[PDB]
Amino acid sequence: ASMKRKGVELKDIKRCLGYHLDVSLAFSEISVGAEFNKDDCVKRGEGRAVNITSENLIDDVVSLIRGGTRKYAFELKEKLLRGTVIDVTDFVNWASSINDAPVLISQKLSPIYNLVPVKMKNAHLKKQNLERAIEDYINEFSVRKCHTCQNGGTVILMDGKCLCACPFKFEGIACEISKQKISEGLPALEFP
Amino acid sequence: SHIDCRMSPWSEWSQCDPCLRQMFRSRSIEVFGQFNGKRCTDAVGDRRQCVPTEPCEDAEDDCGNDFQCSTGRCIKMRLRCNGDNDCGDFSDEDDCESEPRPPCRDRVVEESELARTAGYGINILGMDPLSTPFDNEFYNGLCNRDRDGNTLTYYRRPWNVASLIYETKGEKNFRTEHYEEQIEAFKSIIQEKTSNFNAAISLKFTPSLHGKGSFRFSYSKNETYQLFLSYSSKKEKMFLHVKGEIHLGRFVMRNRDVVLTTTFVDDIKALPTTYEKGEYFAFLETYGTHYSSSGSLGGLYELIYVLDKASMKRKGVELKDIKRCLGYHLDVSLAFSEISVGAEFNKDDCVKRGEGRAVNITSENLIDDVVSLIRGGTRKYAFELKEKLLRGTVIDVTDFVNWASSINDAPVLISQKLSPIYNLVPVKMKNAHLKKQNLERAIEDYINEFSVRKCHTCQNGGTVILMDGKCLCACPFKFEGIACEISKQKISEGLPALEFP
Ligand SMILES: *[C@@H]1O[C@H](CO)[C@@H](O[C@@H]2O[C@H](CO)[C@@H](O)[C@H](O)[C@H]2NC(C)=O)[C@H](O)[C@H]1NC(C)=O
Ligand SMILES: *[C@@H]1O[C@H](CO)[C@@H](O[C@@H]2O[C@H](CO)[C@@H](O)[C@H](O)[C@H]2NC(C)=O)[C@H](O)[C@H]1NC(C)=O
Ligand SMILES: *[C@@H]1O[C@H](CO)[C@@H](O)[C@H](O)[C@H]1NC(C)=O
Ligand SMILES: *[C@@H]1O[C@H](CO)[C@@H](O)[C@H](O)[C@H]1NC(C)=O
Repeated sequence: ASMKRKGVELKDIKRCLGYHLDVSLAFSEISVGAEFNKDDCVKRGEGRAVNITSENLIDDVVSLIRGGTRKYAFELKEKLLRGTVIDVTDFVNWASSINDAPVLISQKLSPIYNLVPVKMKNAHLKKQNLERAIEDYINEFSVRKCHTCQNGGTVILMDGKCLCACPFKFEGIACEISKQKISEGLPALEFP
Repeated sequence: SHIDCRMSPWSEWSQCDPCLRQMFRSRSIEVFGQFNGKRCTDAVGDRRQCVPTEPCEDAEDDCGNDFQCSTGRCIKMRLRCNGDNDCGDFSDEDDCESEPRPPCRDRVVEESELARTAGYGINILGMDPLSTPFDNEFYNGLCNRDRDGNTLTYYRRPWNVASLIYETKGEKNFRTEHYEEQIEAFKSIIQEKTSNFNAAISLKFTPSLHGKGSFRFSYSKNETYQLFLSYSSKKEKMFLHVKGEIHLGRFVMRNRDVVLTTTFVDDIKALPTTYEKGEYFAFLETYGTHYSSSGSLGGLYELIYVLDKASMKRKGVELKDIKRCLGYHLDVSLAFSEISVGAEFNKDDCVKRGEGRAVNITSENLIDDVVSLIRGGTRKYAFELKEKLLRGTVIDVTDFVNWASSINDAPVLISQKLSPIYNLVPVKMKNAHLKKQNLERAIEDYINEFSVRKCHTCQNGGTVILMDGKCLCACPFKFEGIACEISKQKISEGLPALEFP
């Protein structure tokens, strides 16, 4: 983001006045003269300039990886992040490493109370009891019951701490302070 | 301010405990001291020997069920000579008349340096978690397989630990931003004035008689004024924070039906029941305030640094010039028949004025703050990552694998689910219930007794901390140190006075 604003003002005024008075009177042997001249000029000047530039930049990078042995996994991570040169053997090493140690990708889900063994002591009543328990668990505490953050900050819940992820252009906790304050300008005369 | 510690409110002597043989002279903490004055770490509590007067008939029987151990615990159903280590190395295996029947035939390696030590006593007002307040080696019956992990190896899960996962979760974030501010102002003012005057009059008379006279007068004046003013200021700010964690494993301690260690059991057995805050405050610092219901082995690292820029420029120029001049001419000539009279008077006077003023003042301010931290793994591979991360700009591929292996060798807590201690006390004990509510009141009085809430507030919004009595306040970046009194930003001083010598 960038912003540029320019304003220039110039003012000049000149005003002048001119006056001439001449009177001459003549007797037979009498002579009278008079000469009055007036001159006055006035000049005015004013100048104004405004030059204000503003620029804003925002960058966010995130990345993650998982699976395989610790040696071959992070060897791919170091060369992937701003490496720009991917190898042919490192991917085969990563494949062998993840063959040695895989991890979950996609998971189809199923409730636990359907897994309880049948024809047990009190299987059925315990089944519906654990169903009510899991319902009360999933509807008891979550982001739904916590408080909403500011500026549309996505609220998370990490073991009691009900923090909210604030957007990029905004500052941290509680999303209160903006972090973008319109530049302040004071054209006042310096005191000392 | 040399703030002293008003920290001696004394209480009355309570009744002597006959079984414990201790007295309860009580006390309380009131004032810490926010400034560099007298530090006061005086602990609350006092003990005294007392002659017991009650017969102390209350005692803990040996569970009336089965073979008593050498420390106070009991076999439930199968804690006999079956390779089940509960009390000591050979304490439970003291005498074995039957054959040493192994509990499990498969080869399962013991939990080496892993979450086996799952007990943690983190202090919400203190620091990093504590050690295990309970025994975590005891197991009840048939081995529960833990067929998971990086390599092909089988670990054991104790009966006290309800669950343990080997999920190698890992995430990290990045962020950055930019702020920009600029202002400029130009001003120019000019004035011009000119004044001129004329005055000429002549008089002559001739009707011998003759007369002649002439007056002349002039005037000159101009005053030019000039003004110039300029203003400029620029500001820039950059703030960003990043963090990453390498999760190793997660465990969830079983809440109830929990076995305890001999030392903690002995401490709970030798424990008062008349609300002895003095001994309870010691027990709290000894075994933490509340234990961990679930932890997260691994390690995290994060680096932050901050940038701030400020600039100011002010310019003012003034020029003043004035010229004024005067002119006068007088000439009179008189003529007789043979008589001649003359007169000539001339006057000239000019005046000039000059003045100049200039103002040129530049100011610039910069603020930078950088912080970073790391933990976990062996000391060799951990700080080898730290040196190359800090301003290295070239991350290796092998160093991260070395860090992964190092943190696999030695992990550390990342996320910790919390649980109060008074829920961990064993049930059906001597005075378990009353001791339970007593320790609950004790932990409540601990968490509400001394904290930043009771200390004094700092200045300029300085975040106040408490590090073992010293109630210091973290002052902002643009401000100076302790007590946040001196600003550290003083408006530049300017003196245009004439030099004395
Ligand atoms: C406002 O004034 C600044 C003065 O820095 C202008 O930036 C350029 O500055 C250089 C050197 O100072 C001059 O040689 C250029 O002529 C200036 N550019 C222009 C277009 O005059 C800036 O461009 C001006 N305008 C704004 C909106 O900031
Ligand atoms: C005030 O005066 C200083 C004088 O240093 C100005 O800085 C520049 O200085 C160099 C060498 O001294 C001159 O050649 C430049 O002409 C000066 N700049 C300008 C714009 O005249 C400074 O810029 C002046 N103004 C302020 C606000 O400090
Ligand atoms: C006198 O008159 C002339 C001509 O009008 C003018 O230019 C001048 O300013 C006047 N004043 C003087 C010479 O002081
Ligand atoms: C005003 O007088 C000053 C003094 O020398 C001169 O430099 C300037 O040119 C004069 N201005 C006008 C408009 O006559």
